[PDB]
Amino acid sequence: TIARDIVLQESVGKGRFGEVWRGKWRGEEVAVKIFSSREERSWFREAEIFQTVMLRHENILGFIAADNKDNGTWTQLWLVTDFHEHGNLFDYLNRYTVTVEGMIKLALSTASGLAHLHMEIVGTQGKPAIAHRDLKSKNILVKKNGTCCICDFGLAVRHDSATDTIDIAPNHRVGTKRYMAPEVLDDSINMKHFESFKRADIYAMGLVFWEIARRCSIGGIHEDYQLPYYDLVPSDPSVEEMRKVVCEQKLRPNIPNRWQSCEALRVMAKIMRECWYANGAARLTALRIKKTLSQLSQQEGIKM
Repeated sequence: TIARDIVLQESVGKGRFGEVWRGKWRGEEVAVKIFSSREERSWFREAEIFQTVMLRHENILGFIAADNKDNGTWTQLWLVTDFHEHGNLFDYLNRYTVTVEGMIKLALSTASGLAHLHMEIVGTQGKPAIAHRDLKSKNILVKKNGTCCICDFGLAVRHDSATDTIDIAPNHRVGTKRYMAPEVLDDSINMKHFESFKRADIYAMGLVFWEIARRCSIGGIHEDYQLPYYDLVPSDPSVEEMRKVVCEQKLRPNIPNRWQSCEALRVMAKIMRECWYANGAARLTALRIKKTLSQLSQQEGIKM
């Protein structure tokens, strides 16, 4: 219970569901996602995902509390989290270029958060695997230390490895069309196999890594900010437009020939290709991507 101890400052955005405000909790800046009684289901689902035992991780948005005022107003349901002044990765990459170190910090942090989300921990204080289903640069926040954290669990799915039960709402195609994996675009995805969701998140993470790498400046040389497929689909692409490029034409975002000249960009490009296979079962796992980027950061003396 926390809502009565928070002063709402200003609205900062609107999620898939709910409105996000910057607030102050006993002087500390917090983010508050507010929902009306009408979106009780989306509030309830996100609060449930956040309350998962052992989910806390520096690269997953820090949950503080969920509250219900039972007042019948637009401030009835609360989800209170940490506040990150920079906002999202999309805005960050539009404003700034990054150094090789900065790129590795953004990529490794995203992979670390997704590996934690995907990881099944067996025990008493155990953890079920979770898939995001809408990973994109607009759903990643940039912290003051230059690392990322994943947010917006409104479409997330939880697995029960014992009874094969998938906690899913809705049990159909969701997400941002631009970032949908080929198997999602062509309806071949096996919705009863939890691994399918993890594989689709990996494909989307590969597209986010391409967005970051384009902004990696070495001696002032870098690319302008673009969304994946900016050159191949119109703004707000339909499922048909995406299917033609991704499934039929087998196209992926172009990897600049100049990324082969830098070891960090070579490692990033190899990870992207191995996230992008049409065969989802051949893609890398988030844990393996995390450890590849961790080894590179360790050897190069990059500390997080």
